[PDB]
Amino acid sequence: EVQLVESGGGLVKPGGSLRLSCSASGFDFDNAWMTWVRQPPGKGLEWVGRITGPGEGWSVDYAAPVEGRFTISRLNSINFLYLEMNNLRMEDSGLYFCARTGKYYDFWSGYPPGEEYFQDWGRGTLVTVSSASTKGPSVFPLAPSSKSTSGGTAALGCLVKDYFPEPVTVSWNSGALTSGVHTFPAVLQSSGLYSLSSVVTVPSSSLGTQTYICNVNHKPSNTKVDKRVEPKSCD
Amino acid sequence: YELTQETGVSVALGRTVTITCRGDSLRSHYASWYQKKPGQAPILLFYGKNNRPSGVPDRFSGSASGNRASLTISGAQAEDDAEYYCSSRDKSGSRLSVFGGGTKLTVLSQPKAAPSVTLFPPSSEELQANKATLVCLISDFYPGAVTVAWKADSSPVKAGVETTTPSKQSNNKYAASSYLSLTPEQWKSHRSYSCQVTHEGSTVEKTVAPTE
Repeated sequence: EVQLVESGGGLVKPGGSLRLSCSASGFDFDNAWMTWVRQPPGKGLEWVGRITGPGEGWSVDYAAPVEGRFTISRLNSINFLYLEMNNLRMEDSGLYFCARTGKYYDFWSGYPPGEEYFQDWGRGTLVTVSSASTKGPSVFPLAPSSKSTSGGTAALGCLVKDYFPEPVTVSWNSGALTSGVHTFPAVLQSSGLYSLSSVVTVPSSSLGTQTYICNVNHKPSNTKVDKRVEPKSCD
Repeated sequence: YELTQETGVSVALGRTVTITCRGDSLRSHYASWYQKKPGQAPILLFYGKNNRPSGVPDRFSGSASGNRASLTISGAQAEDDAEYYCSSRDKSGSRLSVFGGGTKLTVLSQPKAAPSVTLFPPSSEELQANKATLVCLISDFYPGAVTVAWKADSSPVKAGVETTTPSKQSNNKYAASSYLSLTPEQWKSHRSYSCQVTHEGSTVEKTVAPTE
């Protein structure tokens, strides 16, 4: 039973430092090759570095953009793998994996030093590098109208703007209204702040009678907001 | 990248598909393949010359020729809808390793559905905050791939735009959102603003005017 558990992820300012841990079990850790891999938000897997076993003298290789700032190490007696990061930059986000690394080499068609592949992975740990400070969201109404209405149904919602850090949870009418509701994934503005939207489609008939209130919760800033969404008055 | 992959590939449910990885290093090295789903740890699918890990279904298989490596899925299932990454050396004889950009595989199991689009103008509330955000909501479309373009009057709008990656709704159809950040001055200085959503070659457009 192979288990890999990464930890140590958290928020850190640009130019700051952070150390990630990875506890391993269920295989011969002493001779195992270990690799760190990171996946930036909305991007793919990127190879960070690898540390070998005793045969090659515990040698370490790093990806170019990371070298000189990152350091990989290990303590075999407690089965721990480390990634120590100095002078962190924003690009150094966001989700880091440790992986048991196997070695492959075909003697008849292959080329040295063969290939390294990744047999087992951990759940990962999230590293967030931003200068941004904790902020509560400003909530604005997305009011329904003729332009927002088609086929006997209307669309209304809330704009949860400029908050930090993730996440925000949104419900409608204290959870009572769940049908037709969709809360979008947050987007990350250049300012370093997050924004998202929560929409619910409802019968056009209901607009006159039914009341619609979105409940925004943001635990990182300890802020709760009950916001009513009604059709705008043209006057 | 050093290893190039298709940005996205689609396949009918229960059919065969092949995604590729090309790079000069592959001429001398073998590639490994990985499946990745959101919020889940990657899985090694295939490696070496002809190596498949036990537990991985046999519909997965790898091949190679020249500077290219290929991953083939014979009989695509619904669960196979995921991200796929190839990995190998960055150069020939290198001790370093590298991943391709990755390919988003879409498994088509439902009828095409036209996107329902709603464009919200900046609320009077927000404008008082000296801010202005155009919100373009897109919903009930299939498959989950859209292109959003904004227009100020008739001219394209470059900056201020933020768009999310499409996500599943309750009814397994996809939804996406796009934001245009304007200053109240910019907002009031144009005759109209338009949100153009392109889905499966067809384009739907919603417009709002500041005179409201």
